[PDB]
Amino acid sequence: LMGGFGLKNPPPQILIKNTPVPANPPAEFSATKFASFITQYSTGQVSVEIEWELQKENSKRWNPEVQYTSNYAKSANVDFTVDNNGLYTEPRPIGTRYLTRPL
Amino acid sequence: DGVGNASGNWHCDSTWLGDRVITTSTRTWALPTYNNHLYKQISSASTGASNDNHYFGYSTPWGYFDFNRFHCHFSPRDWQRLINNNWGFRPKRLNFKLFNIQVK
Repeated sequence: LMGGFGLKNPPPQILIKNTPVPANPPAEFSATKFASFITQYSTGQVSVEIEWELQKENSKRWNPEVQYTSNYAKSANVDFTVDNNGLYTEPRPIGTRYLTRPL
Repeated sequence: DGVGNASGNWHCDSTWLGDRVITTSTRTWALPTYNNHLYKQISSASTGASNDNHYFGYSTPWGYFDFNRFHCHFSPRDWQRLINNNWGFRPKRLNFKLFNIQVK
């Protein structure tokens, strides 16, 4: 109901954690397991590559259709670019229903 | 091959292939008789023109086909589907046809 593709077997969840590396244990044994760990974190890169199957229009409409254009005007800030201090902003939501076809 | 047999069909489609577009365009024409079949010579003496607009020429009883405008081949939709996602175009070859002639 939010829109999208309903999938019985969706893309599976990729779960990730840091392996716990404990600090120094005491000299004698104690079975109350571990509260002392080495405070750490990880970083890295992650790349996702989805292939999408397109469906071409077969339209026999005569007149021009409605497009998603950018307003060519004297603007202070370009749409869908970064700001004066590098904040990336998205000025409006873009749907996907622009082309037409008969019912 | 006439009389009761058409010598061509109405082709007016526009197939957009990959790195090319083939535009076809059929029109119905009408050709009168010009000059009453004469080669009348035309000039600027009878007009009374300026020095810049003087001319000397010849008018013929012949017509001519011209398809030298872009809307003779592109619809407004096919023009929009041309100008918005192409960095260029040029014509490769044309193919002319003249058919279903009716002299009245």
